[PDB]
Amino acid sequence: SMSEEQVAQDTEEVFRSYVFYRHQQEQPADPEMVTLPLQPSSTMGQVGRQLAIIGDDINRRYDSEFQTMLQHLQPTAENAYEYFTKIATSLFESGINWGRVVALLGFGYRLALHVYQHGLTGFLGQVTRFVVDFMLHHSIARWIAQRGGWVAALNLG
Amino acid sequence: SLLEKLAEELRQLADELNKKFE
Repeated sequence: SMSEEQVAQDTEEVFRSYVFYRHQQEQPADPEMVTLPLQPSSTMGQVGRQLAIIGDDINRRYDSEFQTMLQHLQPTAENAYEYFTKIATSLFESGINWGRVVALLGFGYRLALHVYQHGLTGFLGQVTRFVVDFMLHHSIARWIAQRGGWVAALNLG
Repeated sequence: SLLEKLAEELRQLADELNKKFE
């Protein structure tokens, strides 16, 4: 009724909406996020849009911290995958919850935006895959399926 | 760590999000 692969496909759709609407709120603009094509309005698109709004205030308070640490991290095309996986693993080491799932979407957004601002174009799909595959391989996609799929993320907050 | 400190910030972010979710 809700396989891990189904959640993975939904995650890509949720994340694209998350990226577009989160960037639209915060707006130098990232044209890759301004022009990111999205599927027709759907429940999955609605989740990503709602998850973007609920972080509007909080994200600004954390900008200075994440942006300073990403500058110190100096993520690149060669090390982005390793760094994402280690950071995401530590985040979920003590358990899975909706806040950490949303935080993972947010880190993917921040990581993709940071590398673009430093010249790494055409990498947004790579970061999307990082997010999707990490969830799939680290039991997060299954966790969402156990909660009924991404529809359970609707109206959080 | 830098990587662990980033994961720490993400847990703290997740904590504030969870508070709003409940």
